[PDB]
Amino acid sequence: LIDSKGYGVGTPMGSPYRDKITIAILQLQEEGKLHMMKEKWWRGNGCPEEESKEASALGVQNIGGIFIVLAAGLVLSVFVAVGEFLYKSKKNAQLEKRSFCSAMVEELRMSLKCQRR
Amino acid sequence: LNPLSPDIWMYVLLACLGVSCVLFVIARFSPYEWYNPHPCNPDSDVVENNFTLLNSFWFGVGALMQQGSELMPKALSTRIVGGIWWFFTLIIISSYTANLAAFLTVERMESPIDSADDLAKQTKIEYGAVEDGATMTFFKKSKISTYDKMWAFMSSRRQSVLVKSNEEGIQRVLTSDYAFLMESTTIEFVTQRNCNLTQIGGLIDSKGYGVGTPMGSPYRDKITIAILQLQEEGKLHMMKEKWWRGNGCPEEESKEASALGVQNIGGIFIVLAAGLVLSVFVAVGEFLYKSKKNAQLEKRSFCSAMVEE
Amino acid sequence: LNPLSPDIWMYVLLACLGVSCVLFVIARFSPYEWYNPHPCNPDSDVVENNFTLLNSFWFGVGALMQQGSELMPKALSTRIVGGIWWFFTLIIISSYTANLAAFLTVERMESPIDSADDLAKQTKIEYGAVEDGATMTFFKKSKISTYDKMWA
Amino acid sequence: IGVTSGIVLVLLIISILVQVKQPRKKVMACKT
Ligand SMILES: CCCCCCCC/C=C\CCCCCCCC(=O)O[C@@H](COC(=O)CCCCCCCCCCCCCCC)COP(=O)([O-])OCC[N+](C)(C)C
Ligand SMILES: CCCCCCCC/C=C\CCCCCCCC(=O)O[C@@H](COC(=O)CCCCCCCCCCCCCCC)COP(=O)([O-])OCC[N+](C)(C)C
Ligand SMILES: CCCCCCCC/C=C\CCCCCCCC(=O)O[C@@H](COC(=O)CCCCCCCCCCCCCCC)COP(=O)([O-])OCC[N+](C)(C)C
Ligand SMILES: CCCCCCCC/C=C\CCCCCCCC(=O)O[C@@H](COC(=O)CCCCCCCCCCCCCCC)COP(=O)([O-])OCC[N+](C)(C)C
Ligand SMILES: CCCCCCCC/C=C\CCCCCCCC(=O)O[C@@H](COC(=O)CCCCCCCCCCCCCCC)COP(=O)([O-])OCC[N+](C)(C)C
Ligand SMILES: CCCCCCCC/C=C\CCCCCCCC(=O)O[C@@H](COC(=O)CCCCCCCCCCCCCCC)COP(=O)([O-])OCC[N+](C)(C)C
Ligand SMILES: CCCCCCCC/C=C\CCCCCCCC(=O)O[C@@H](COC(=O)CCCCCCCCCCCCCCC)COP(=O)([O-])OCC[N+](C)(C)C
Ligand SMILES: *[C@@H]1O[C@H](CO)[C@@H](O[C@@H]2O[C@H](CO)[C@@H](O[C@@H]3O[C@H](CO)[C@@H](O)[C@H](O[C@@H]4O[C@H](CO)[C@@H](O)[C@H](O)[C@@H]4O)[C@@H]3O)[C@H](O)[C@H]2NC(C)=O)[C@H](O)[C@H]1NC(C)=O
Ligand SMILES: O=S1(=O)NCN(C2CC2)c2ccc(F)cc21
Ligand SMILES: O=S1(=O)NCN(C2CC2)c2ccc(F)cc21
Ligand SMILES: C=C(C)[C@H]1CN[C@H](C(=O)O)[C@H]1CC(=O)O
Ligand SMILES: C=C(C)[C@H]1CN[C@H](C(=O)O)[C@H]1CC(=O)O
Ligand SMILES: *[C@@H]1O[C@H](CO)[C@@H](O)[C@H](O)[C@H]1NC(C)=O
Repeated sequence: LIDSKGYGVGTPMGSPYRDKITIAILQLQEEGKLHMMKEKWWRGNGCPEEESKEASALGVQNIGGIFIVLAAGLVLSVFVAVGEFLYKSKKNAQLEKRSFCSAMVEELRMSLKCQRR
Repeated sequence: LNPLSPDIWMYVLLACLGVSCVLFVIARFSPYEWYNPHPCNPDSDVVENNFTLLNSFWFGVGALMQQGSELMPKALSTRIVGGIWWFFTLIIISSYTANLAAFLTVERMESPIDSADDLAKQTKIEYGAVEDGATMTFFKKSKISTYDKMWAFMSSRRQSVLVKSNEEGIQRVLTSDYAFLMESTTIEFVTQRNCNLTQIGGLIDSKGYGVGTPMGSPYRDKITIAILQLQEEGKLHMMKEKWWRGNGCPEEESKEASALGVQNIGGIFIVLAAGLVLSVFVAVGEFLYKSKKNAQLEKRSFCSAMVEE
Repeated sequence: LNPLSPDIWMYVLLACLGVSCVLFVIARFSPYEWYNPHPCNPDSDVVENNFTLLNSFWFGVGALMQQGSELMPKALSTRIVGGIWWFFTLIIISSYTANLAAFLTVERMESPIDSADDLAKQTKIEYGAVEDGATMTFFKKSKISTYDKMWA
Repeated sequence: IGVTSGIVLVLLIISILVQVKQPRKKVMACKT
């Protein structure tokens, strides 16, 4: 605040009401009605709080998009495990005189999960 | 555990469970990971795969923590999974250890009260005002809910909490556990000279001083003029800055050296010891699953345990 | 050697002696760590264990100092020991190297008062001039706020 | 420090007595 001022019910110069408004303001202030009326009008939308100088840990807003490039690297990799599956079955044709059940019996061997064979 | 938010510590921990299940599926699916063991006997259809569900999860945890593991991936397919999990855990740690500099120097405790609401509900902290003042008389003639409970406390204890002056209030804040209710232009003077004290909460009401004159004096319309003149000239602020400043108390706008201790890092010796008590429950748990499968090959699973001990 | 307190440097050094003895007991106790050597001759009851008391202590020191070692653990049991010692030494070093920034400087020993303003508000530092000089007489006949408190 | 260095000393004596009394390669599976 640059200075300190205040409002006030203005009365003419020498009115008998300024000693009755003064009483009726000091009565409303100790009853808490001058604060009750100010909270009724000056609140409105309580526009959201600032989260000043404190910690500011890292969230999805800051780092965030590495879970994109993590998930974009795994969708790339499942395109390659298929791409290795097709280059292997193409070179399985040169010993088997292409069958296309070669790609079946190969993906049978995927379901031979036994740490071996 | 602070420099990453508690949704990031869940997204990292779901990524280790995520990638290791993705790495295990691709390793069993890819035909180049199925290498042929026994190079001494290179003629048998016994091609094996080293990626278990164990070893896939301990390539995910082993590369999360910079030490690395066995089973480097051997494909164009499983090395894009492993190669992108190395770039993930590079940045997560480089974001962690570059933010942890700010969270080892720190904050302190916050007071048990923060307003007159929190101070009304507690019996643990006694509190009073000056007897025959305008602060006591405020709570005496009030009828709002919070500020009448604060007078229900004082009227029962008028020989104990209601001090006789502002100086007996400040000393009982110091020497005891006490929450003295003083007017806000005295708190601004005391809490700059003393650095032990603070102002809890905002202003309860709004009041003001004033040169008192007798009932109907001709001076109150001349003092009023001579106050409003001093206020626009800036002398009522110039006098207040001459007295209420004093020692302009800081403490902690400096934040010096502060080596780490058990107070700062401290609780990793908890999660170290909580990980070893977990592990001795598992070495027993492997002992019981082995002896249960020893009951199949042989007889008397209990004495099959006793021989190997 | 300052950014960790001298009880933490003792708790770290007891943890290396702690975990490596825990890792050596579990590795000899677990039946999956006892792998079979000689894969060229896969028929003999000569199953071995690579975790000695040497190699258990040099998985504890080798993972404490970020370089890693031989003998990655091979179990569900010895990899929870090794996996929690990797998370321990991750944080201890990340707490060390994020605090060591403050202890290679400090801010090289400045003065408590830096003007006549800071020296006016303190009673801790006494101060005076030469009696019957032109410095005393300056503060005697002054009326500016700071330089009158210094005459008070 | 006074208590836990005794606990580590317990783990150190056991780890020696396992190391001395055991042929780590020979036949001996599942022991201690
Ligand atoms: C292996 C491959 C893995 C790939 C996975 C990750 C791939 C990326 C996954 C997700 C990315 C999500 C993109 C955000 C949305 C699109 C906008 C955009 O494209 O940005 C801009 C291009 O920016 C550039 O100019 C840089 C080019 C892209 C990076 C090069 C790829 C790295 C390949 C690695 C080589 C590997 C070999 C290295 C050695 C191993 C264009 O848009 P803009 O208008 O200029 O900016 C406004 C943006 N806004 C609209 C959002 C506000
Ligand atoms: C950041 C993004 C990635 C960038 C990286 C790019 C870098 C260039 C990447 C690869 C370059 C390849 C160089 C070949 C190696 C030379 C040796 C040789 O001649 O024999 C090889 C050819 O025998 C095969 O069967 C081919 C399989 C090779 C691995 C997969 C590549 C082809 C995938 C096809 C489909 C792709 C799908 C594409 C979809 C669009 C065999 O070698 P091996 O298989 O290793 O096994 C034997 C091991 N040994 C040799 C030690 C004994
Ligand atoms: C998922 C499908 C992947 C498949 C395999 C997964 C298996 C499991 C493996 C890993 C599991 C993944 C981690 C688990 C938790 C998810 C992370 C999270 O919570 O939020 C992340 C969501 O980001 C994503 O998860 C993907 C969203 C789609 C990507 C958008 C661009 C498309 C590029 C792909 C196509 C290119 C193809 C390749 C191009 C060469 C953060 O993003 P955000 O919150 O939305 O942003 C913040 C916005 N905010 C500020 C408003 C808050
Ligand atoms: C990537 C692998 C999986 C990761 C799992 C992640 C688990 C965490 C998930 C969520 C954490 C939140 C819930 C924990 C319980 C809450 C209690 C609490 O506040 O902390 C308490 C316990 O804290 C711990 O001990 C940590 C939990 C176990 C970690 C060690 C075993 C798992 C690591 C190996 C994983 C192998 C197992 C996996 C399968 C074989 C500590 O506080 P206190 O003891 O109550 O009081 C101390 C007194 N004092 C304060 C005065 C000083
Ligand atoms: C905190 C959790 C535990 C709490 C319990 C507390 C008390 C503990 C009580 C008992 C402990 C449990 C049982 C005792 C262990 C015996 C099992 C066993 O035999 O292992 C075997 C199989 O094991 C597997 O196949 C599964 C392992 C893959 C997942 C790894 C755990 C991480 C999952 C994350 C969890 C979710 C994370 C969510 C985080 C919020 C390992 O041996 P093998 O593979 O057969 O040998 C290789 C075969 N070979 C020789 C041919 C080469
Ligand atoms: C085979 C036996 C294996 C175990 C031992 C193997 C040897 C290990 C090798 C070395 C020993 C370990 C580290 C070195 C010494 C300890 C250092 C220390 O400071 O104490 C720490 C722990 O100790 C405590 O203070 C007790 C805390 C109670 C909970 C601890 C969890 C353990 C139970 C597991 C629960 C089951 C979980 C199951 C899964 C969920 C913490 O101290 P503090 O109290 O936080 O400090 C006070 C803070 N203050 C000053 C600010 C007030
Ligand atoms: C500066 C800090 C250094 C710390 C290092 C401490 C850890 C490492 C310490 C010692 C490592 C243990 C040695 C075992 C070696 C195996 C050899 C064997 O098979 O039989 C040997 C029996 O010799 C022993 O087994 C001695 C073991 C008893 C004492 C071990 C702990 C002493 C504590 C010390 C202080 C504790 C406090 C630690 C913290 C200060 C005899 O055989 P060999 O003649 O030796 O020939 C070997 C070759 N060959 C078998 C193939 C033929
Ligand atoms: C950190 O904060 C602590 C609590 O927040 C605080 O502890 C308080 O210390 C005072 C002493 O200064 C304790 O007072 C005692 O309680 C009775 C109550 O009747 C006192 O009468 C008594 O003697 C007083 O002591 C004064 C100073 O020694 C002295 O002027 C008089 O002799 C007077 O009679 C006791 O000393 C109080 O209960 C404590 N509060 C607690 C334990 O909650 C610490 O002082 C504070 N430390 C610092 C460095 O700031
Ligand atoms: O204009 S006033 O009557 N007199 C000046 N002041 C105080 C000197 C700050 C104040 C302070 C608050 C007011 F509401 C009114 C006045
Ligand atoms: O007691 S007063 O003279 N009149 C009432 N008020 C409260 C703002 C209502 C105020 C506010 C600030 C004052 F400085 C004085 C008074
Ligand atoms: C110290 C005393 C009695 C005075 C100080 N000013 C207040 C007043 O202006 O009446 C009183 C304190 C109070 O009631 O909190
Ligand atoms: C040595 C004395 C008393 C003299 C020297 N010149 C100043 C003068 O001529 O006033 C004084 C120093 C001072 O005021 O600190
Ligand atoms: C309170 O702060 C002062 C500094 O103004 C300090 O000297 C004192 O030790 C602190 N504590 C107590 C109990 O007075």
